[PDB]
Amino acid sequence: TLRAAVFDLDGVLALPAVFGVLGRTEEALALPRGLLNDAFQKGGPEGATTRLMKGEITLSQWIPLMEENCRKCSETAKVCLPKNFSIKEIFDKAISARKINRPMLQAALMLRKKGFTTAILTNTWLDDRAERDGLAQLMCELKMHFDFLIESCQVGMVKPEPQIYKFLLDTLKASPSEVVFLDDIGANLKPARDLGMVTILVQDTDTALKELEKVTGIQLLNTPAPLPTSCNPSDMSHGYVTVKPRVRLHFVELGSGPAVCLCHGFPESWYSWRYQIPALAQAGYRVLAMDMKGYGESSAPPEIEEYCMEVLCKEMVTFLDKLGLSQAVFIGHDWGGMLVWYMALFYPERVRAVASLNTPFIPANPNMSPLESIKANPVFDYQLYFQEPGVAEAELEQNLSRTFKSLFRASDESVLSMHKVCEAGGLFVNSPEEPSLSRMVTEEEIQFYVQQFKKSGFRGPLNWYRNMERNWKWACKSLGRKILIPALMVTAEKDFVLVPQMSQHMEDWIPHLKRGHIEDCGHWTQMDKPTEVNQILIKWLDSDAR
Amino acid sequence: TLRAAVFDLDGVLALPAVFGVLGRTEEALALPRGLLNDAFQKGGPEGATTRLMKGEITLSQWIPLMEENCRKCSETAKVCLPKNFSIKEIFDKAISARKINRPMLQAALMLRKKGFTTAILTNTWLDDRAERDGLAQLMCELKMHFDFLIESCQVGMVKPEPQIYKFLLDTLKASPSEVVFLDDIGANLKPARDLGMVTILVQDTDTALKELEKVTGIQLLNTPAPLPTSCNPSDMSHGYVTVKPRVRLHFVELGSGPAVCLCHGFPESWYSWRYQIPALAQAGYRVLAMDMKGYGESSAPPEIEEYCMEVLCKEMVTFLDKLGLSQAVFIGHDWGGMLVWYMALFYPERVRAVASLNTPFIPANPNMSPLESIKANPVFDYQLYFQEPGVAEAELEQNLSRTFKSLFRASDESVLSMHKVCEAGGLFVNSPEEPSLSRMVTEEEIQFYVQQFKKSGFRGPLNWYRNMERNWKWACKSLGRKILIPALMVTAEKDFVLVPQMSQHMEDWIPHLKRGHIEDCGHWTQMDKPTEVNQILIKWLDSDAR
Ligand SMILES: Cc1ccc2c(c1)SCC(=O)N2
Ligand SMILES: Cc1ccc2c(c1)SCC(=O)N2
Repeated sequence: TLRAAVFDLDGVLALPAVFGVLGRTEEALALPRGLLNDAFQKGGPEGATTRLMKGEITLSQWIPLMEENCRKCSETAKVCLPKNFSIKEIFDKAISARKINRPMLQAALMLRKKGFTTAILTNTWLDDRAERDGLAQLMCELKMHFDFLIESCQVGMVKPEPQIYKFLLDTLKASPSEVVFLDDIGANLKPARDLGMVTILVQDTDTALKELEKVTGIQLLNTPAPLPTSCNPSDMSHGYVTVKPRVRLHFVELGSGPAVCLCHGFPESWYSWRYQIPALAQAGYRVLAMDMKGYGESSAPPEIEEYCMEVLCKEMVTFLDKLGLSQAVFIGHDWGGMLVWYMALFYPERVRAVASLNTPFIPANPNMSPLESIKANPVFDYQLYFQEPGVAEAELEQNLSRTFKSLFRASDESVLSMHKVCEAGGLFVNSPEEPSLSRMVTEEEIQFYVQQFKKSGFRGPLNWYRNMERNWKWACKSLGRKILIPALMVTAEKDFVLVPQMSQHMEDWIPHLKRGHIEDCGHWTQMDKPTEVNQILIKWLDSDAR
Repeated sequence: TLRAAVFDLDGVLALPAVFGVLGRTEEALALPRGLLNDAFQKGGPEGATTRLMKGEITLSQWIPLMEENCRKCSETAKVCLPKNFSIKEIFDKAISARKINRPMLQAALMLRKKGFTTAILTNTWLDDRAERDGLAQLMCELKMHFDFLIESCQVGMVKPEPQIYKFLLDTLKASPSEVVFLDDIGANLKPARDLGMVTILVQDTDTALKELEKVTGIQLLNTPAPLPTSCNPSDMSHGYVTVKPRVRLHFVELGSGPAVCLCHGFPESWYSWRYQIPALAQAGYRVLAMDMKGYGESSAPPEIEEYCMEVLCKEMVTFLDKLGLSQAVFIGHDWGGMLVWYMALFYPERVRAVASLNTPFIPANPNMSPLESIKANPVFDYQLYFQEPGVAEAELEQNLSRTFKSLFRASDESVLSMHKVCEAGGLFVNSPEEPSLSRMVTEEEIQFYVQQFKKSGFRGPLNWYRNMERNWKWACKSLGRKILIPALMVTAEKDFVLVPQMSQHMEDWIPHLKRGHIEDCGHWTQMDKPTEVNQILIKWLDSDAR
């Protein structure tokens, strides 16, 4: 019975194969068929290419050796190589054109999700070319999805030498009959078969995956669309910045490029952005996913006034100062979305661009008390229930697992009616003791939130709602301003509190506002519709924040 | 007696003043004298500029109001504004041309170093222009050097209104006679004087500083060249990455731009790069200053083999993987310098560029044992003393303050002769019990190293020297390679162990090697000659790593 799957890189996990560009070049330049492929393999196990593949020499040292082999091959074939013939140019173009074979990667992801140990076994080189970063990026993206990456140039062994196969088996800690081995080179497949491994000769991906699903008994072809890559908290880089004597802010950091600061809502975590963090980093951004003040590993002082927007915004500016960032793009959801609009209004020089999920920008009404304003909308009743210190803390902290399971539900699963909460005497008074698990979350993800909230509970988080008057007075100072930096508003069709229509007048304050809209999406945008959030945010970042 | 100094931004800490470009524009366009300056101040306290300076409106909203004022002023003066007249272009150019007034900043730094509370008090605006990042960067650099930054647009008060002066005094927690106030606008200086503050009208910097040093009694002009900005550990962003189950790596992070990974030597810390971190970040780089394995907040497993180059390099690759970085420029010193050459040889695709301070690249000799090789050079005797587990730990851990004070000394201060250490029976056997403090370090900096080493001591650090055979076998695999990625070798004239001549054959292995050389510099390069290290590294990064 199979428990391990091994994939080659060239022509398997990455296409078009770098091999076959030698063939493609021969055709375009009308060179004798196989001339370049022959110069490539010249000298066989003692040749320059084997030395390269074993890590004896680097790719830049190999280039002139390949050029000498091409000359010797053309001389024997009694032909001439063109005037501007360059091995470097040919290989630069082939490497740059080779991209991840997405359905092969998805199949490897599914097998690993089912308990398989997965590995990449590849004949590759030490890349010291000026354009090596492209291949470094491809390898980084691919490797994270596998248990092991075995590279010929690092192990000093090459396929089809029998030793690399014994080395593979030793690293997998598996007997050969327990292994599926996928390769596009028949000669490299032979020693694995000889050892008793299941082998698949990959020509076209679909046929290879049909063979792969038949032998494993796992559906790999025609599957439902997978969710984006999530985060394993223990595999993240965790950052900590003291913004003032008693306040430290924690964040998770991934990627390179323009800084993108993600600001969660209530009662959430940096982890609410788990589906966005890998996607935004892969899109070419340096992601900083915060634990907002009062949450997770960030400090949670008890005083109400520590959570007014003016103080929270000043602390986020200090956070940027201490990290040495002149700007960040700020993306927020729920309370985080309110904070990001205030960052845009009060600190535009520090905000590269601003985006909000669900939370609209509604200017303060200077002729009405914020308390009156909340009372005017029945769906805001939960905010009145949150006012009295201790009442909501008691209900939310009583049973953490029940709190998160009752809250984190898709539009067609909810049991919480945020209107008439005060009258009912609680958020969960008509909710079960043991809620069913929403299709949006796993038991493990719920337990992560439970563990995070065991540190500080709900006082700090609820305090975000307890500064209405203070926030109103501060917001009134901005009533003559417009938001003129790049801005995105993302509405969720089925958020029954932060309804899309509440955003209808935003263009009066943000004339250049761009929009996104997610159908069949509830309040928990990031986890409800992660694929669609990622598509909207990446498209907007690439056009407006780059 | 004075205890606080307050500086204006425009025309004081930053030059040329944005004011006076209105005058400069009038002259270049042959407009009536003062036309632009009049449109700028139109309506006085009720005018558009005061509204801008109080934060009522943003700079982008103010631009067309200034354009309307210019039209009204030209109409009254019976003149016409040119065809391509643009307030936006004029202000973009003026803001971009304004740079920090370095001697004014140095004077503020010296006063603060002497116990003064320093502040910037400025009439400024909320900048939402597409090019706002330039001013955001300038403000970030300046603000870090002061106790307070008071901006008119954030406080809703403007100079010369008497309220902003009372607000200044309240924030300084000082009586007016205790305050020096420097401004380039005489009208803005008047309320401070009226309150009893010492005031200086800044026209040219030299005269202003003569006035400033006369009134404070502190030398500010003609001073010795200051050291670069250092790091306060508690003000840094601290990052933590688990690279394998029992190993976490700690780093300090500052700046945006290409990742630059700094790798310290023995027995050091991320803090040994304290003078480089702010300078490299200000130069446009994202600095990652490591605590190498075995040090500070990084894990220190006891096993010797956890510290061989192959494992240390694999862990640094995993560190990059977990942070989502396809590459970093690697800069190392002493053992860190040896590691960075090995990163360049084994993982060129992950190394953007490589630089070493003091440590030369010497290929492994496959015909001589590494033990024999160390024995051949008398200055390497300390490495033999470090071999026996427990001997050097006992001597180095006996008195931490004595260890760091004996080690960290300039070339003209040393008491340690690294030849005949085994014979003498120790590194400090002819060193005092209470060494004098080197001119390179403060007591506080020594105590930081003492506190860091209290966690794990010297086992992990000494283990870096205990893998000679393992490192030799691994290095022999790279004997057919050349380092062909961008590389810099920095020699220190007076390092008597890592002598400059030991680097003489490096071009045979690194043909495109660039060099730097520091005269009158001992082993502790970064702290011995920080200004010169910063100049060499920034020049090289900007030409070879950008
Ligand atoms: C805290 C919170 C705020 C708004 C919400 C929810 C929860 S779920 C129900 C919903 O649609 N909106
Ligand atoms: C650990 C260490 C290595 C080399 C050194 C020193 C210290 S100080 C004396 C010197 O010049 N070289």
